[PDB]
Amino acid sequence: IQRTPKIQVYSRHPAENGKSNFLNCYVSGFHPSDIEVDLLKNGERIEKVEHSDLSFSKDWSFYLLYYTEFTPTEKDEYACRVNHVTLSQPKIVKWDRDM
Amino acid sequence: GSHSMRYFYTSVSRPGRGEPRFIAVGYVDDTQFVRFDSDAASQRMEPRAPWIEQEGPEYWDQETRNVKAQSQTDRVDLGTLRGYYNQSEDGSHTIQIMYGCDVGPDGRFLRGYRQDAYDGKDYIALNEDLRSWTAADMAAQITKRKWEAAHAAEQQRAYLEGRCVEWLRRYLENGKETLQRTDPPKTHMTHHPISDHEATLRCWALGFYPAEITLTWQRDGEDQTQDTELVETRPAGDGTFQKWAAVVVPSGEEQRYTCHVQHEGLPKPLTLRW
Amino acid sequence: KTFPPTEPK
Repeated sequence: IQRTPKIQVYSRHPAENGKSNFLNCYVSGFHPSDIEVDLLKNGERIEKVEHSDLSFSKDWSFYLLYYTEFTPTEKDEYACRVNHVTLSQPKIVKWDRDM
Repeated sequence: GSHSMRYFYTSVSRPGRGEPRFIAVGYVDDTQFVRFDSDAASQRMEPRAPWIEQEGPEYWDQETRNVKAQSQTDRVDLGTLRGYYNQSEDGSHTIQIMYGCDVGPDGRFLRGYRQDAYDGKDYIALNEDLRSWTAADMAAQITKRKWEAAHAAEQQRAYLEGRCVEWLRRYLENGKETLQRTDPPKTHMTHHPISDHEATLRCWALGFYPAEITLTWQRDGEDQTQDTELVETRPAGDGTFQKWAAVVVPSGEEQRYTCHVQHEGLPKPLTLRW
Repeated sequence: KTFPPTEPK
């Protein structure tokens, strides 16, 4: 009936501090389609975030890619936040540069 | 060398308005190239890839007309299915439809697909032969009988083997720098000591297309699956994909563990070690 | 290009 989102947060290119890149949050495996996805910088929502259009896998679960330009630094922490009817609280996944 | 065109429709009823949310997305291969969203102001099919802007206004009129009519069909269907299932008017429900065609390296039709769902479960699907339907339940059996009366399979098959292949070929010729081509994985190993005695090896594949890939570990020549982790293949955002596979090993014994990378863009599977 | 509207369910 309902399926909880799977989340991966990661960069388009291997991160180098001071070099511009793209931060991705790939959300998949969820149903129904209504969902909130945000990229966080030091706990704050990033305002200019784009995303792909709603599609789904052969098991009917939905997937979306959210993404934004960013420049990694040492100080800044990045994460993806997802809210969905299946979640008792928003799920926040921290970005790790080797994952 | 192989290519596909797919369309995905999602209609979600709204217990508040009436007009369900309808979203249609077109793909050539793994590239979204057109979309329609009933929530949007344009009320038009819109381009989502640079190479589709080369299509004329005749095109956008025909496509907008079609998907709007499909959204109207889905709206009636949501009511019909609510009735089949004896469901109340108060809940939200979802219809999903996907269809499309695959072509082989020679550009000829290889296979077609069409499948429809209700509330995230199979409802009715076209069989592999493109000539009959599989109904998941007794409600979809009613739909199947209706579609047998109106030659719906024959119409779907004619599109899949004809216009679908014809326009897929046209779009592939429209795409140039923008159309993602086969791109072999760029690989590297990372190594993270965990304890005085274990370490993580992580085998990376980046920048590859198509998304299909196989990463495997071998220990001293034989496949290793214990103590491994594999993330689902994920889009980089630029048309290429990424994947990694990791294994935990005794520190200092990394030489026994080889990453094997299989991908259509490689003349021979790659192997790498720390 | 899209398939015309599916047959009503």
